[PDB]
Amino acid sequence: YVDASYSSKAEKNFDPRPVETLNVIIPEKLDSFINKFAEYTHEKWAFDKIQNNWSYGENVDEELKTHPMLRPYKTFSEKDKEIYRWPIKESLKAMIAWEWTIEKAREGEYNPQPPDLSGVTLSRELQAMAEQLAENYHNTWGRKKKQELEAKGGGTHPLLVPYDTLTAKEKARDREKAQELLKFLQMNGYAVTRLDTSSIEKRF
Amino acid sequence: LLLQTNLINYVTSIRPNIFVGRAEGSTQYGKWYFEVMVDEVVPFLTAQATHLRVGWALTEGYSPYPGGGEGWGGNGVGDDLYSYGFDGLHLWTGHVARPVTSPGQHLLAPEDVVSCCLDLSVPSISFRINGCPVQGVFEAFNLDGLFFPVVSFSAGVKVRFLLGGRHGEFKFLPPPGYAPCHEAVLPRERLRLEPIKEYRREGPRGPHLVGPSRCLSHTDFVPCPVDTVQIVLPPHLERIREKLAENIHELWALTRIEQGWTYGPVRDDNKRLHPCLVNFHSLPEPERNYNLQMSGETLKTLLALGCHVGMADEKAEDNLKKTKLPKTYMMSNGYKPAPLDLSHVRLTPAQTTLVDRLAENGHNVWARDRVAQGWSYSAVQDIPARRNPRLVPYRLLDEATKRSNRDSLCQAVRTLLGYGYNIEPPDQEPSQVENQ
Amino acid sequence: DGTVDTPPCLRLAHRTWGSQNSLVEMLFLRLSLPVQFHQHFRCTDNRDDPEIILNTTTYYYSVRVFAGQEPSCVWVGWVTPDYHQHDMNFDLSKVRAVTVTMGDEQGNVHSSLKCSNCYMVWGGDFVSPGQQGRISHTDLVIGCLVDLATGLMTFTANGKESNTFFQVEPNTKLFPAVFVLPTHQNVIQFELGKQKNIMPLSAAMFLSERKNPAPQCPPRLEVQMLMPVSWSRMPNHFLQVETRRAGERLGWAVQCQDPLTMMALHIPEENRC
Amino acid sequence: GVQVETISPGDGRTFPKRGQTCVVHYTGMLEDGKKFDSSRDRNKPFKFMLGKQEVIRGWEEGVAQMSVGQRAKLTISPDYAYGATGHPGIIPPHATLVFDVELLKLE
Amino acid sequence: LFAGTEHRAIMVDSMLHTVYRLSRGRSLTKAQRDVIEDCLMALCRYIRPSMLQHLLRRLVFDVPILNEFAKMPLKLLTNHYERCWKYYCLPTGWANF
Ligand SMILES: Nc1ncnc2c1ncn2[C@@H]1O[C@H](COP(=O)(O)OP(=O)(O)OP(=O)(O)O)[C@@H](O)[C@H]1O
Ligand SMILES: COc1ccc2c(c1)CN(Cc1ccc(C(=O)O)cc1)CCS2
Repeated sequence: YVDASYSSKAEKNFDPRPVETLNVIIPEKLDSFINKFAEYTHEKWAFDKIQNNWSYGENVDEELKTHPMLRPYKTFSEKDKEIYRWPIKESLKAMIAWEWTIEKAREGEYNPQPPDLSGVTLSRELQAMAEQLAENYHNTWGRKKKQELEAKGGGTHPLLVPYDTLTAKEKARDREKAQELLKFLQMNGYAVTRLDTSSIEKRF
Repeated sequence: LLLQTNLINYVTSIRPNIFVGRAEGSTQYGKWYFEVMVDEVVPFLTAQATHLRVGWALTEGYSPYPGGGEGWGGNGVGDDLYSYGFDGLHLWTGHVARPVTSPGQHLLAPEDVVSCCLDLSVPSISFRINGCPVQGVFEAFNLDGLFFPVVSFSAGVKVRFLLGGRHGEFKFLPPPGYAPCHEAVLPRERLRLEPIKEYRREGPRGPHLVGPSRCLSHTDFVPCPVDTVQIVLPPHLERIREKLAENIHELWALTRIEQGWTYGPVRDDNKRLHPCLVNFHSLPEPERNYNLQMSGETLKTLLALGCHVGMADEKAEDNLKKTKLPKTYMMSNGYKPAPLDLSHVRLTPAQTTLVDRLAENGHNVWARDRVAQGWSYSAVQDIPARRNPRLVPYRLLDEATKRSNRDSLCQAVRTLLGYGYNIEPPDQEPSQVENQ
Repeated sequence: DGTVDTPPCLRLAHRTWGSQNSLVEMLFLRLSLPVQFHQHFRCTDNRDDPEIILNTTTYYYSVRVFAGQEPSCVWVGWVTPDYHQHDMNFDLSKVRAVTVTMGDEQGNVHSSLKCSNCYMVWGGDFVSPGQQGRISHTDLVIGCLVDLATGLMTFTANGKESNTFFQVEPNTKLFPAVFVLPTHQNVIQFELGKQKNIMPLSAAMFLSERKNPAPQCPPRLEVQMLMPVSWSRMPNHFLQVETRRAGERLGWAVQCQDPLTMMALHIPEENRC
Repeated sequence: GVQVETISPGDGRTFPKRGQTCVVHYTGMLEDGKKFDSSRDRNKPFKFMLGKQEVIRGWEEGVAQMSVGQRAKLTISPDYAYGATGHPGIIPPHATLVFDVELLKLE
Repeated sequence: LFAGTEHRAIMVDSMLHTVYRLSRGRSLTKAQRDVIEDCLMALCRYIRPSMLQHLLRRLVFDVPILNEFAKMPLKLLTNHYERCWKYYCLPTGWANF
C-alpha cells in the first residue's frame, strides 16, 4: 500500500492552531498582484453567475438565489470591492508566513475573459504547499467554528478534524480554493519556494 | 399470432484464416481479391433449396450458430449486417435478398467461378461471375473489425477456394491494384480452412467442447511505439549516442560477414557487398548517420520506458577490449572491424526483459515510418510495390525475426554496460488489454 | 394509465440509484411489439379531423427524458428485429449501415438503398449550448413519426421538426426503442400518445385497433431489455464438412454431402426462429 | 399479372403447349415471405394439363413461358390467382403469390 | 439488527459517535462505564466496515495519546481489524462487504 498524500505535519480534544501573520508586517512589493487577484476572485464569481444560468442584478433580492449586489464595473460600487479583498489579504499572508518567499520572475502589466480553471495538473513540490495552505484554510475555518461551539462544552462539529484525516469529498472546498490561487500564480509565473521518494520506498 | 413450424436445412460457414481491415496507421493493404469455383451442387438434396453464398464477413459480429436464428434459420453470408454475400441471383445483406443483373443470370451452378473484390478505401465490395461483372456493389459499410472471405452452404455442395499463388491459381486476372488473399496470411500462421466461432468439434474419443476463440482486431495491425517527443538526453548520453551507432553498425556488419558479405562500393544483399564492411571509422559518416536517428531513439526509449540511466562509469569507457574480425574471415577490403568486446558483460533477468521491450519498440518505430511512406504488409516481398513481409507489429512477427531483433538490441545494451553506464530496469506496470 | 391530459405511459425508474452497489451501464430498451410498414408504398381547437384521422397512415410516439437524466446519454428511435449490438460505449457511429447500389451495364446507378438495424436520434442534438444548467427544468420530449404508406420517418425535439430523417423499404418491422445510460432515479418514459390527425402506436400494433384513435397500452405491450447471454440448445448432430488442400492449382476444397434438417419454431412478431 | 424470373436455365427449345401434361415441382410463398404450399414436402411432383383451367390462371401463362428443366420464379398478381375471395384458411384476400417452379418434364 | 443499515448510515454513524463520546465521560461509575463499552463493542461487531470509517477517524486522533482512556479503543480496534482484515488487505475485498 502506498498513500497518495505521503506527508505529515508531525505535530504533537482537537484545537486547530492557526498561523500568526498579523504580528509580522506584510510585504507590499508585489501589490500589483495583491489587489488585482483580490478582486479577481470576486470577478470569477461573475463568471459563476452566467454558469448558474441566472445573471447578475443590482437590486437586493432573495428571489434570484444569487449575489444580489453584483454589478457591472461601470456601476459597481467599490464598498464591496474594498471588503472582499480581506480573505485574499490573509491568504497571501498565510502562504508567505510559512518561510515561503515569493519572487516575481516576470515583469509586465464586464466579463473575466481569462478563465481560471482547476482541472489541470501541477508539480508535486509546489502542489504540496497549496495543500498545506488548504490545511491552513481548514484550521482557521475550524478555529472560528469551534469558538462559537466551545461556549457549550458538549459535542463538536463533525468536520472539526485534522486536515489529513478528512476525506477528499469534504476536502475539495479548501483544496480547490488553494489550487485556484496557485493556478493564477502559475500562468503568470510567480516562483514560491521553501522528498523525491519513489513508489517502492512509499510502501507500508 | 400462432407459432409457425417448418423444416429447414442446417447451414455452415467456412472461412480461410485470412483477416484484412482498415485503420489509421495500419500496416494492412487496402484492396484484396479471391475466387471461389463451384464443382458440384445438388439443387434439391432435401425439400428445401440448397444454400450456397459467397462473400465477405466481419470478425466482430458475424457468428452464425447452427440451427435457429434470424428469419427462418439457416443463416449464412448476408443474413446479418456483418456479412455481404452473393448467390448468383441476389446480393444478400441484413437477411434481405436484392436481385442483381449479370450476363446470363442463374443460381450458383457447377463450373461457376465467383470473383470477390474488397476495396476498403471506398469501402466497396464487388462481384464477378465467370468473368462478367455483377451490376451491384455493397458500399459505405462499417469498418470496425477485420474482413475475411467466407462461403455459406447447406449439404450437397462442393466448392474450392482460389486464393492465388500456391493456394489456387486464379481463373481470371484480378482487377488492377487488388492483391491476392494469400498474401494476407500472417507470418505466425499457416493458411487453412476453419469454421467460424465453433463451440464444438470432433475429437479422437468423442466431441470436443470449444470455448471462445481469441480474435485479432483492426487496431492490432497499427504499430504503437512509445512516445519520444521529450527529446532531452543527458550530455554524457548524447555523446555516447553517436558512438552507439558506430558499434551497432560493426555488429550489423559483422553478422553480414557471417552471411558472406564483403566490402563493396555498392550496397546489395544478394551481391553481398557493403561499404561499411571495413571499419566503423572507415564507414562513411553520412551512412553512419543513417541510423543515428534510430540510435538517438534507442537511448531515448530507455528514458521513455522509465529506465534510470546515467554515466555511472567513465573509466570503463576509456579502457575496454575491442573484438576484431578474424583475418581468415575477412571482407574484400581486408581490414579488421573492431566492435566493442563485451563478453565480460552480463545482464540481469530484468534487463533481458528490457531488451525485449526495446526490440519491440524499435520494430514499431520502423514499422510506422514505413507506413507513412506507403509500405504495407504482404506475404510475398515486392519492393517496387512497397510490400514487405516484416511490415507487421512486433507481437505479430514470427519468432525467427523476433529473435534477430532481440539479439541486436542485446548488443546495444551490452555496449552501454561495456561503458559502465548504470541501467535501472523500470518497475513493470501490469495492464489488462480486454481484447474481447 | 392515461389521464385526461396525459396518455398511457411506460416509465422506467432506477431502483438503487445513488446508493452503494448501484449498477450504472448502457441500457438497451425496446417495446415488445413492432410496427410493420405496408406491403406497397403510395405512388410519388386541436381537434382531429374525422375524415383525415381515419385515412392517415402516420403513427406517433414520444419519449420523455425526465429532468436529471442527461439528454447526451439518451438515444431515441426504432430498431429492426435483427439488432443484437450490446455495446457499452454506444453512439450513433456504432450503428450498422450498408448501401446496396445497383446499376446498368456501364455504371449509371439507378438504385441505391440504405440498410440499417437502428434508426435513432441523439438526445445531445436537441440541447442548446447554454453556459450551464444542462439539467433542464423542462423534460425533453422526443417524438417519433412513422408513415407506414411511404416508409418515411421523422423526429421532433420539443415540437420542432428535426433535420434527421430515415427512409425504409416496405414490409419493414420496427420496434420502438430507447438506448439510455441512466444518470437519475427517473430515466425515461415511453409516451404512447398521439398528435393532431396522427394515430397512436396502438392503432398500428393491433389489427382490431386500426381505426381506434384512442391511445391504448394493452398488457402484451411491455418494455424489453437487451440480455447479452442466453441459453441455447446444442443440436444433436452437426454437418460433416471436409476441408482439404486439393493442390497447388486447385486450391482448398470444401465438401458437405450428408443432409441435416431441423424442425424450426418461428416467432412471427420477432422475426426469429 | 404473371412475371417469370429465371433461376436456372432449361433447354430453351421445348415449351409446353395446350393439351400437354406438365410435371412440375413448386414451392409457393406469400409475397411477404411466408410459405403456404410446396410439392417438395409431399415428395410427389404436381401434374396438370394446360388449357383445362385445372390450376390458377397465373400458372397457365407462367408455366407456358418456361422450358423443360427450367427453374423459374413466378410472381402472380391477386387477379391472376384467387384474388378478392382468396383461399379460406390458407391465402388471405388480395394476396400476391410467389412461386418457385421447376418444370421437370412434359407428358 | 445493525447488519444492513446502509440506508440509514447517517443516523448509525451519529449513534456510534454518541456512545463513544459517552464512554469518554467523567462522573461515570466503573459499572456504568463497562456497559457503555460493551454496547460499543457489540455495535462494531455487526456494523459493516464501510460504516465505521468516521468512528475510526475519531479513534486516530485519540488512541495515539495512549492515556487511561485508550484501553477500550485498543480492544475495539483489535477486534475490528481481526474481523475485517479481508476488507483492507485483499484487492478484491471482503465478500459482499
Ligand atoms: N533503421 C532501420 N532500418 C531498417 N530496418 C530496421 C531499422 N531499425 C530496425 N530495423 C528492423 O529491420 C527489419 C527490416 O529491415 P529491412 O527489411 O529494411 O532490411 P534490409 O533489407 O537488410 O535493409 P535495407 O532496406 O537498408 O537494404 C525489421 O525487423 C525492423 O524492425
Ligand atoms: C536496429 O538498427 C538497424 C537494424 C536493422 C538494420 C539496420 C539498422 C540498417 N539499415 C540500413 C543501414 C545499413 C547500414 C548502415 C551503416 O553501416 O552505416 C546504416 C543503415 C537497414 C538494414 S538492416
